[PDB]
Amino acid sequence: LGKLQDVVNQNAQALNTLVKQLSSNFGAISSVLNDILSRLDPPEAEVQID
Amino acid sequence: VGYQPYRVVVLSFELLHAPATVCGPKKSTNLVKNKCVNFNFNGLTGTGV
Repeated sequence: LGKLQDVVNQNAQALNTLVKQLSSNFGAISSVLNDILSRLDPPEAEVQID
Repeated sequence: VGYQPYRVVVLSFELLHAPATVCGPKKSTNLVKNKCVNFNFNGLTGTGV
């Protein structure tokens, strides 16, 4: 069945890519927000978190 | 007692934006399971059962 499978596969792939999007830096120096907070003080790390 | 060769060593410490690469081992705590507990197992500070 194709009409019943695409509506599930597309949703699963979109959720998987939502998971993938947090693995990117978006032009910052780290992906997880905790690393920049632990390694840099919040006054200078406002640009990266923004 | 004032002119013999003494062995003098210096043990300095490094403080930068790095995890504890080398330091005294922390005392092993107690293990809890099936409770919502935070842990740091060498790669992440995650909270969960």
